[PDB]
Amino acid sequence: ENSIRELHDMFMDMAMLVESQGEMIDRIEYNVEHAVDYVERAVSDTKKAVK
Amino acid sequence: MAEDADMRNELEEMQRRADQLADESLESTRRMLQLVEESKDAGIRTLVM
Repeated sequence: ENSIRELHDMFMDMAMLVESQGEMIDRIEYNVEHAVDYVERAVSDTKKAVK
Repeated sequence: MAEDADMRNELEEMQRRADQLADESLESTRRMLQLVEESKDAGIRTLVM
């Protein structure tokens, strides 16, 4: 049981760590399409600035 | 005869009980029922996330 407790420590570490990383994935979710919401929207007027 | 004998006899206790604590081994195997489920329960749903 102690050996499984050792891996259990490493695993509660693992799962709560990747959990915590999921918030950086939330900031991706911001910076994945709000980045597009600036960029693609800007090139909608620079490509049409030739007009 | 005209004989009545009504008698009694005594016991020899079995071994394997040096100290009662031995049943704590069951408290261990409780714990490795306790410390096993959350591993997979967070493992597969950690794969989900």
